[PDB]
Amino acid sequence: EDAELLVTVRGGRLRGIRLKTPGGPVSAFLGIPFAEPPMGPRRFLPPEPKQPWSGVVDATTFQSVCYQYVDTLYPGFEGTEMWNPNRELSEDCLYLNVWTPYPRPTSPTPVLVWIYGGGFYSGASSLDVYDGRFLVQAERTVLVSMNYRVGAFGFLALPGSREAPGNVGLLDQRLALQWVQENVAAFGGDPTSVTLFGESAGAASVGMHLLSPPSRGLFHRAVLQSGAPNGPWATVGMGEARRRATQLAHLVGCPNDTELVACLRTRPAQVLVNHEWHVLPQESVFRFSFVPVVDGDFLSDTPEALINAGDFHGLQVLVGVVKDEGSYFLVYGAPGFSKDNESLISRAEFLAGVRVGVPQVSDLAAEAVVLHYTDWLHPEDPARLREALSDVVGDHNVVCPVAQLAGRLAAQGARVYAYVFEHRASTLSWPLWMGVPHGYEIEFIFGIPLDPSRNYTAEEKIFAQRLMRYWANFARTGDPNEPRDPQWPPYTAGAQQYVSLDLRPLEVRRGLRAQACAFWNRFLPKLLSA
Amino acid sequence: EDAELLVTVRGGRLRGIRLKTPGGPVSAFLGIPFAEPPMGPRRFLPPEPKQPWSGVVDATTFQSVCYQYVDTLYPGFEGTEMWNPNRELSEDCLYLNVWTPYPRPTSPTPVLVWIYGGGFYSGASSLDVYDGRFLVQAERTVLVSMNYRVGAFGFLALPGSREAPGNVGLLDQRLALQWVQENVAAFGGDPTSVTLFGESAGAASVGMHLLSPPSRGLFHRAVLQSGAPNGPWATVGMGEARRRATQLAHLVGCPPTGGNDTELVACLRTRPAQVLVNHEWHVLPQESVFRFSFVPVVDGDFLSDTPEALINAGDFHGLQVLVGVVKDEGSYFLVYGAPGFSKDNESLISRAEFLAGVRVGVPQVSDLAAEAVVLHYTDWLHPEDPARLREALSDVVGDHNVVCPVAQLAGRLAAQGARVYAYVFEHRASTLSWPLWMGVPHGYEIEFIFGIPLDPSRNYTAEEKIFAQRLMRYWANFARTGDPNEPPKAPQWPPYTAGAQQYVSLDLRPLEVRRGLRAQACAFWNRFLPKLLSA
Ligand SMILES: *[C@@H]1O[C@H](CO[C@@H]2O[C@@H](C)[C@@H](O)[C@@H](O)[C@@H]2O)[C@@H](O[C@@H]2O[C@H](CO)[C@@H](O)[C@H](O)[C@H]2NC(C)=O)[C@H](O)[C@H]1NC(C)=O
Ligand SMILES: *[C@@H]1O[C@H](CO[C@@H]2O[C@@H](C)[C@@H](O)[C@@H](O)[C@@H]2O)[C@@H](O[C@@H]2O[C@H](CO)[C@@H](O)[C@H](O)[C@H]2NC(C)=O)[C@H](O)[C@H]1NC(C)=O
Ligand SMILES: C/C=C1\[C@H]2C=C(C)C[C@]1(N)c1ccc(=O)[nH]c1C2
Ligand SMILES: C/C=C1\[C@H]2C=C(C)C[C@]1(N)c1ccc(=O)[nH]c1C2
Ligand SMILES: *[C@@H]1O[C@H](CO)[C@@H](O)[C@H](O)[C@H]1NC(C)=O
Repeated sequence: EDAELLVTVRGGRLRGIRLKTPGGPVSAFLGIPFAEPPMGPRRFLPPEPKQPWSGVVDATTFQSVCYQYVDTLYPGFEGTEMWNPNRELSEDCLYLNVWTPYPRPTSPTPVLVWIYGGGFYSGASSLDVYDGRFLVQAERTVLVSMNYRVGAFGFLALPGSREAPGNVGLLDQRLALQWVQENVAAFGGDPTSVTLFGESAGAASVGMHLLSPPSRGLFHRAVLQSGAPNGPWATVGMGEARRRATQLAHLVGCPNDTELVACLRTRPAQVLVNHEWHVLPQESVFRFSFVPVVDGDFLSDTPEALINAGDFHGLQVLVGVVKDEGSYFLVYGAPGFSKDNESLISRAEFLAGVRVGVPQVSDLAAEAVVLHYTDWLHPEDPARLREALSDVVGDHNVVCPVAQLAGRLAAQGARVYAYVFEHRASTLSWPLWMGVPHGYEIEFIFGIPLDPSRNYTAEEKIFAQRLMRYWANFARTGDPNEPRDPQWPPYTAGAQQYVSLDLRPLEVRRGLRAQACAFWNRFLPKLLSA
Repeated sequence: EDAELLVTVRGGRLRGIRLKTPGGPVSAFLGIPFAEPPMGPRRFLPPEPKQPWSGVVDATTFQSVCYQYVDTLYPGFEGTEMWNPNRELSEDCLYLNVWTPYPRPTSPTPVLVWIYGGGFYSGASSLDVYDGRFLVQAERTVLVSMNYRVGAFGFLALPGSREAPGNVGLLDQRLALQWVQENVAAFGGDPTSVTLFGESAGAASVGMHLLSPPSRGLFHRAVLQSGAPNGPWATVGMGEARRRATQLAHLVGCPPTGGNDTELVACLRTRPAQVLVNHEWHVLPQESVFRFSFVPVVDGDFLSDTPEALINAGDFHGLQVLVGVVKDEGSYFLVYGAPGFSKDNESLISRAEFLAGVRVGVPQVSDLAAEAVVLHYTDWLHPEDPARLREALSDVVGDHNVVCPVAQLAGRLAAQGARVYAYVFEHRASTLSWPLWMGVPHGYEIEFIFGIPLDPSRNYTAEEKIFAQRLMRYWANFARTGDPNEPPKAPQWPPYTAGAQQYVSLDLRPLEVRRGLRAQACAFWNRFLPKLLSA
């Protein structure tokens, strides 16, 4: 019996598994329960702490994936399938995973906590691209990742009601962070050095923990990759959440909040999932049905409001974006777009595309978008129209909300580092026109290129090692920089400096799409208020 | 008596004068009466045709400048005083000038008609920079220029009333054009080949003659230099013209506000000219630059609808137009009110001065509209750089008032039947007295078009004399053929169209073809901003 793979936590005893990497072994504890199964009467409710167990919990394999929609846009295509559930779906899904060096650290080790981010409707800690073994081995941190409820199960809200208060998937995350505070020391982790990192909806999640005081005491540093809590997709108003929840009930044969939720509770999980997309108010891309709601509780105000009012002295943040944030989303509803052609669209498609990529705004607001994103010397060139609509969706949804967050945080006391990730993976299965799409820096951060059975280049492995070092440096010291030899400067509202991350050495540049983001962040809100 | 200097027009006999020019003699008939003097009871009224006369009228020197405000911003400074009256002020000013080759052409010769344009408030055909002798000598055309009423005397309007119907200054221009039709043949001119050209308010005037059917039959081609009838300064609505007229009257004691229109106008008619002028600038709704108190009014008469509407509804087949701007349309205007600006320093302004200047340069729009201007003209990587801010405010004023109105006109005309040629004038005269930061300001292509550098008493470089000859050739070629191109191996000037949007750079180097008249900027002013003002 291997003693390194036996751990006792507050709830009881666990048995882990030894994992191999090209650099040596790692200890892994997978499928550790942190909450009571949120089933039956517990669907839509805040998570309850896992009651203590007797015996030894088998923690050698990933647990079930939280019930969610399965992407069938391109059946059998790696580009979409790598994000789909790779374990059975279940509402009994509140488990987390701990990876630690082998043998276990005998002294307090810095902790990284990963939050996955498929638009709050999808994701799992078990996805191959989130394999913690390489980061933990190379950088000697403790890595934790958790499953949290998504879609209706995590975010359906009838605001004010006790039966479906909203944001429960976020509370799942907070519970797991509490679990980390109380139990990570048993693995060698240092609960006084916990860095949150997340991508997309996971990045929005991290930002939300920053702005919610009960969570703020559970970690120390934050990394937000291609996502921000002030994103136009990341929250929904009380009224619109109530309407979406109400339409879901109607669509599945249910009728008073109590009676409505009770009837929803009798429905099979899959039935809810089958009608998830139908509650959106219009055809769109980069919009999701069930997301965090501003209700006065978890978020006492809108993320924008909470951001502007915040004192962020003592906070270090790492934020950044990929080179082509918008491209991926275009194939899910923008007219003329497909991974299977050049997607060289026409002006008319571009214009219809703008209403899809910027849904629910006035005709005037749309016209303003078209003004800023048209090259009036080349108003009808298909290649430029393709690039421009990608820019619209990417700026509006990701780049500009991240830039706004970064600027406010920097100006209000936080030390901020910003990056643009510009490397297109040699193994990327998406077409060349998509460039470096959303989500495709993650495999480098997790050091997936070090996996021998995969086809990455020697250069790419070295690059992955650089990135793991930046991320782990940040977790350890709040500063990604290595000892001097080209330096990564902090981002500030004025100088707006960030670095490019690719195969070349760090290059320092200015402005996260400053011209475009002035529009989304300064002008467009004024317009919409009148 | 010299037979070349004697001419009989419908109204009676004329005696002219023989002018020396560096390249030979020209006949000039200066100060020909074309209307009865708009004096006393005729103030604010449409012009009456000049009654025939017995004997010989001496047309041998320029007549009076129409009563107007005199620029006192920089007393003594050549850059401003070159535009100031160089004859006595008088309401007796309805005189035109004709220059013809010596000896008088044997066969009918194409005619250029010049219209000056100091914002509808100033200007005169007598200005040194409008001397027609050099054009006529170089290119053997006939040149005509006229004085027309400016300021209140030309454009004060109480819409609806017979006593001050508005647009009488434009009626002055039209009467002169009618005169050209009836009389220019007597000077050897061809009434079937008349090309109008004007700069600033003159350009806008030319545009209005294009959009007003009774004027449209009096000419065949048009040249609009740094102005357009659709500019935000060039017309005013009926209600705003009434408000301005009424406040002027009120400021000078009429009546002893509003009331009977006939009575209010009768009271205004008893006021000395200079009294009206002293209060001209006071009727503007806010502090501004590039805004003028009394301008053409959309009356439903001379202009049946807004120039924008008329341009859009127009069929312009069989029309040739030459349009253009200088390199720095906005700079001249900034020293007349934009905080931080002066000809006497670098005008390196602060961000706060920039924001304030935006409201001066784009007066009377919503805060939201102003915010939109700030958005498009701020460089968000250098939002506070003084030099960039100075240039940005210049571009705001130039784009909003000149470049974008001209581009909109040019695009609509081309798409609706007209052959259009477009230019940007990029030479800064060696003799320019304005500071270097102003670049090539509004109005500074004129001296080259008229061939002023050929004047021996002036100190232009030899290159500039070559340049002037080139421009005079383009202008006259256009007058003659409707096409500025030489009727060889010289680079060609292509038509401007809505799609390719091609134009030429006019400077000391040969023609260079380019695309887009500030296209990104002008999409904001011409396509977006109006949608914002509605909603
Ligand atoms: C590129 O493809 C899009 C998407 O269409 C799908 O993918 C293609 C590879 C092919 O399998 C199509 O038949 C698929 O429907 C094309 O946009 C569609 O065009 C069809 C007509 O062929 C039209 O009925 C649909 O409405 C369009 N779908 C969308 C997403 O708008 C597009 O024409 C292709 N562009 C090219 C040819 O460059
Ligand atoms: C540049 O000049 C402007 C205009 O001021 C005038 O011109 C100067 C050359 C100098 O001769 C001044 O005395 C003139 O009054 C300056 O702006 C003015 O600043 C003063 C107070 O300092 C103020 O009373 C005026 O209202 C201002 N005028 C305007 C139109 O803003 C400006 O400060 C000068 N820039 C410099 C020196 O950097
Ligand atoms: C590019 C693929 C993506 C990214 C964003 C979203 C919103 C959905 C997605 N399929 C997905 C699904 C699950 C997940 O964990 N991350 C992501 C990231
Ligand atoms: C650059 C100087 C100008 C230009 C525009 C205006 C409006 C006034 C001005 N002083 C002026 C005055 C009289 C005139 O005939 N033209 C002009 C052109
Ligand atoms: C205005 O006053 C005059 C002066 O007597 C008068 O003749 C005229 O009819 C009046 N017009 C109107 C419309 O009141």
